[PDB]
Amino acid sequence: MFEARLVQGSILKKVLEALKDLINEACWDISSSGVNLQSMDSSHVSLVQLTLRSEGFDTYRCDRNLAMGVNLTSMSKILKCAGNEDIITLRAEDTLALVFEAPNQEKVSDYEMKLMDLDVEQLGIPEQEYSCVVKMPSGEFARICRDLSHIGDAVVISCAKDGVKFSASGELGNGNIKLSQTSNEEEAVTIEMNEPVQLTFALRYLNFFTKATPLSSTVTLSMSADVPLVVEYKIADMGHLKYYLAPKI
Amino acid sequence: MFEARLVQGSILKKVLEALKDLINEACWDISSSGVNLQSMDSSHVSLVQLTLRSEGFDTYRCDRNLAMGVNLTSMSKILKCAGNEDIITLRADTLALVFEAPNQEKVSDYEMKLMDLDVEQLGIPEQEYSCVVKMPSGEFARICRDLSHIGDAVVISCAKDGVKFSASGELGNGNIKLSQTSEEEAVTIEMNEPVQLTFALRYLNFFTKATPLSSTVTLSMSADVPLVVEYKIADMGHLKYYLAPKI
Amino acid sequence: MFEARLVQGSILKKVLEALKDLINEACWDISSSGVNLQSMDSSHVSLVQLTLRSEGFDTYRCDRNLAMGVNLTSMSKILKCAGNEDIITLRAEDNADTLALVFEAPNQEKVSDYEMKLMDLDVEQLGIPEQEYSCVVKMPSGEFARICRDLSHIGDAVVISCAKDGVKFSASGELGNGNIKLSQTEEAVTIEMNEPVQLTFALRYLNFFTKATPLSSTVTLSMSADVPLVVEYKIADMGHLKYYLAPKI
Amino acid sequence: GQLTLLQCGFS
Amino acid sequence: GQLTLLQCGFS
Amino acid sequence: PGQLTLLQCGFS
Repeated sequence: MFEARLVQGSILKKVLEALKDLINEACWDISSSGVNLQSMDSSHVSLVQLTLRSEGFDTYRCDRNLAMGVNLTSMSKILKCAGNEDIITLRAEDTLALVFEAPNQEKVSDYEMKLMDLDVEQLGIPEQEYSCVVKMPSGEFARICRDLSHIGDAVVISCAKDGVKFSASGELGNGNIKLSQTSNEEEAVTIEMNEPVQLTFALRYLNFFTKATPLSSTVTLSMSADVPLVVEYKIADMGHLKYYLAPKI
Repeated sequence: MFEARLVQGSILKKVLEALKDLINEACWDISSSGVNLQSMDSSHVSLVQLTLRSEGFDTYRCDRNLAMGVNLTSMSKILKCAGNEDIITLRADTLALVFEAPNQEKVSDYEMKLMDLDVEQLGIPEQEYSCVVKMPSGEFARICRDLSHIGDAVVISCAKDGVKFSASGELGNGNIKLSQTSEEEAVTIEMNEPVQLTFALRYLNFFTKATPLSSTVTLSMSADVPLVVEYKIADMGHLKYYLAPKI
Repeated sequence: MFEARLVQGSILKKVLEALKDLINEACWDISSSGVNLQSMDSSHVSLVQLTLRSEGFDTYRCDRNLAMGVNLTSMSKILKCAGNEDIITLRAEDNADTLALVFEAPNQEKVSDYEMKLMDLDVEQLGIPEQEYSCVVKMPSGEFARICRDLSHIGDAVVISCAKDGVKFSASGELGNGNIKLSQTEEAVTIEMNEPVQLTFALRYLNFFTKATPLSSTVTLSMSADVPLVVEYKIADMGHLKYYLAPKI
Repeated sequence: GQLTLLQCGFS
Repeated sequence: GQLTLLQCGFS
Repeated sequence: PGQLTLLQCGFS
């Protein structure tokens, strides 16, 4: 018996939109502490980590630890049947029930999604400290990645103490975008770094990551020389959604 | 000489938008009492019945009865050339449509070709229904669209205090339970004898294109008889849809 | 050295959207008096003439007459990376095969440099025969666009007959025929006319023209017996976008 | 699977 | 029978 | 060398 009641159900809708484009199928580790998800994509180039603390739910029970393998494309498709103001319950007792209560309480929706059997495979995250940390509006990071993807396939990220630069080159020319550190709510840009860093990443994966933009007004970039990028979105007060991206040479 | 003036012209656009996908071509019966359209779909699995009373227009003159064969897709294409708050005049082997802007300073005139095709006289048997469900047209559209992402067919189970919609498919199965409410936004169940019937979501999704015409919808059922879905156009008439069941 | 700063950068965005669909590649005549663009389409039935006065720019410097050959499709794709309220600077250096475009975010500290490749072309010197018109019609650009899209769902060609009474647009086609009659009343319809004129034009090309509709609330139609139509949109107070369309017998 | 209206008493 | 602009005195 | 994988960056 697992059952978790989420009043602001749009969170689950958004989380699966942030995952389906990158991961077709993944394994949910449910426990008393909450729900937890880690998976690399097929090409082993990126890693997504989902954390939802049980305290962020309005009701939570979990008798034994479970590990549900779910086709995320199927679960996303079911969650699109839920309204944005619905209250959503995940329930399990080889099937995953999802119950969508309209705000009225006169409409109730029950979906039973078949589960799938997956190889549980433990991911080793090496331990790592980051020179450069960039905090910036999530909406502008989305626009930066989307625009430069119309110029090239890869973006060169150069962080200096006073500003960060995004560059791409392609067959119709090349462009760069410079953000300065602000001195200003949730549209500020603040850099805290040690000494200059330059890394090259694939815009293809970054635009997968930015499907998480509806989850937060800000986004956090963590970098160091020759180590994967981390982009993390904080979910309201329940957890986060981290993406790791290996660099290009 | 036939001539009918409709002030809130948007009605016609919505009506044809409700017919074009289900009936490719149909025959309009004009008379002194108003307009009427009946047609089965190609596969004889559904039927649409349209009623527009002459009293609902602001000018109406039909000295004698007509039978116009119209390509509905052709007629839909033309009505999208009318604005949403425009005033529409139908005049009548050609069918004229006249579009008056609000200010009556832009005016449009279209002559539509007709079709020589035979008017149908369909026999609808007399029936009334174990279950009648009245509910917002929006909720019912959404119910059909959601379950169509799960299966191709929906099982409707009417009991006295609630109605259940079920589908099943490759990726799982779903159910939607509606309770009696207790406004304009009510859900009403009136049951004599419980009923469960199975219908094709494809045709229901054709039907709910009439949603812009009315805030509510009425569902009528009985054992082994076609479903009826009825939308009431403002106070001028209705659009009834019949759908035979599966089993 | 060419440099032109445009505060209302949206003008460039709109101008390119109105040009790319008709002209694949064109030559910018840059001079001290401003920017200037002329081209016939491939099939030689229409001509577009663009005017941007140097006085219309916040800043304008042009050390010598230039003739920059630009891929308009490529330039539209770069201008799509600019926001609608961005400040846009064009800059052409010493010699370079590149035209720089700079997008200044208005509110925050964000700046974007794009370097576009240029192409060499000989400027077509086009002769416009010298002409004055029987009928001149001025009317809202929104209604003219909607007129053209509507009538194109009936036929390939439109018949324009203005009387100082009113102007009539007619089309016939595979499902019937329709006409639209405009009467004399931003919001107004104005006719200034001579002898009656009736001309037939291809709705395909006019719907290319109305791609310029976002540039102005009104549009001017100029006709005379057996001579090409002129469709003109005034750009805010710096210039215009003129279109010529030959008639059909 | 699917019935027609002609199998439901219509004409 | 669409004319070209070169058939209307243009070059 | 191209694009690295996370396994080439010390991950498992």
